[PDB]
Amino acid sequence: KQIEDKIEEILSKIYHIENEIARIKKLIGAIDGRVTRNTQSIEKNSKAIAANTRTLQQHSARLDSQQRQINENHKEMKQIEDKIEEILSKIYHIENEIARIKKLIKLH
Amino acid sequence: KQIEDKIEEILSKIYHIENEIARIKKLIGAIDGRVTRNTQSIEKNSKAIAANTRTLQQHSARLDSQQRQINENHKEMKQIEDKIEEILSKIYHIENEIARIKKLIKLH
Amino acid sequence: KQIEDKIEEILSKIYHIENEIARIKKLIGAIDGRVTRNTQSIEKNSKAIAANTRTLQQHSARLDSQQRQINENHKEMKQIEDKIEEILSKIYHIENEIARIKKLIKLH
Ligand SMILES: [Cl-]
Ligand SMILES: [Cl-]
Ligand SMILES: [Cl-]
Ligand SMILES: [Cl-]
Repeated sequence: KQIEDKIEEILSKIYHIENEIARIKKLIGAIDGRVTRNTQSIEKNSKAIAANTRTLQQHSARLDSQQRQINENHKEMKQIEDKIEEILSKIYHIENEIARIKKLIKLH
Repeated sequence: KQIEDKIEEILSKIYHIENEIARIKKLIGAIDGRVTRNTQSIEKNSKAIAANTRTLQQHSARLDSQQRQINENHKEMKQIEDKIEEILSKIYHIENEIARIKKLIKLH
Repeated sequence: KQIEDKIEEILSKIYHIENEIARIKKLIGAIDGRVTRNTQSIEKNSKAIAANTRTLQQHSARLDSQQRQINENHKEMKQIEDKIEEILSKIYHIENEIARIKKLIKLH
């Protein structure tokens, strides 16, 4: 009698337990799949970041080259300018020579 | 009798349950370690992305500067060209003066 | 008697089991929250990487344009230089004409 009441109490507990276990298992299966998906996406990200770092490095290399190019062009300009000064000097000298020639002719 | 048969049925259930519980615990321990690893890798990624964003910002700053440099060089050129025009003008004027001088000498 | 001893053994097992189940449930709840947080951070990362890739693409476009600009400026310079040569030639020719004029005047 009293033993049968105890056994009833025990059978119900076990029922409720088995049910918990099933639901726990479902929950765990769900999380497993979520985690794998996350582990997959992280790999994707890392791939995309390594890709980008390389592009950054290439761009850096291109910025350097360009800066050097610009410097050389800035210099070439200065050489050109220095050359123009010399030309202007010659031209003023020539203007003067022409004037002086004109004066000799005018006197004679 | 019948009670002993019930108790047998109960003991087996419990056995099978305890086994489930152990295997569930293993599964959960595994996922925990996977998750920590993922949480670690994500931090790595974020660090690498913040690193890259900064490089991007620095490059942007360098592109601006370079563009400004190029503009100034494009301008300096235009100044140089305008100066050359003036030189060519003077040179044609001089050529003309020389010709006219030659004519005076030829007449006399 | 012996049955009551068995039932005692069974009741304790169930107690210990229920406790395991609770603690398992807590553990699982914890991991769930960790995973969601990770899934959230990964999305953040992906957003930040797509953002950066676009910036990289824009920078590439700007490096191309700048390189083309620099090339044109390097060319314009060469045109300018070729023009200067011609000017210097004219100037030497003029110097010579002036000298020869001077000689005619000196003779007469
Ligand atoms: Cl995760
Ligand atoms: Cl990530
Ligand atoms: Cl330039
Ligand atoms: Cl990135």
